[PDB]
Amino acid sequence: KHPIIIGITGNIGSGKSTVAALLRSWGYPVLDLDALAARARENKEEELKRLFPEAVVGGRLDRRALARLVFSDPERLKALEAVVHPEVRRLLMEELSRLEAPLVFLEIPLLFEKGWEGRLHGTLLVAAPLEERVRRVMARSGLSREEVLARERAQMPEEEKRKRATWVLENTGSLEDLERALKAVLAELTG
Repeated sequence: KHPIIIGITGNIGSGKSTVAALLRSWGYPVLDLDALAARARENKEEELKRLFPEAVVGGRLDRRALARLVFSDPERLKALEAVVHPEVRRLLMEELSRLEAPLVFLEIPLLFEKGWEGRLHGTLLVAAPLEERVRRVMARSGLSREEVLARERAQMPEEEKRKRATWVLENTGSLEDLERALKAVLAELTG
């Protein structure tokens, strides 16, 4: 039958990574759109190598340049997303094509900001205090914190994501966490 597709999202340092690992550990398919975005980029490389010559160094599309370029003027960013998002979904359905579970999860960072809401059957928002999130990230790149605070402001604020998500998961001790995802997952009878 048709599996209910749920989008899992959260902000910088929310730990949604942990949430998905837990759903995989509990045996649910959890596709990573980030990885697809990548494979897609590699797939439609030629198309991109022509849309952004400035990023092609020695026959190779430099992922660095591409992003410094793409994120320099909106027009371009929008032109790149016009090739990747279609391919991203072509592959997302390929993947779904090999599944038979009645419930699938999708790690879509930038879920709301990039208009995925209307593409899912529901959205699981993983939230946490900003302070705990910032610290949690500083333990990854230890990037000034102040730098982080500026990346955090790069996405749709959490309060806003919170106002429009179907379910919301907080954060403290893995035990409570293990419970909440257990409660949300229950509203969708799947085991």
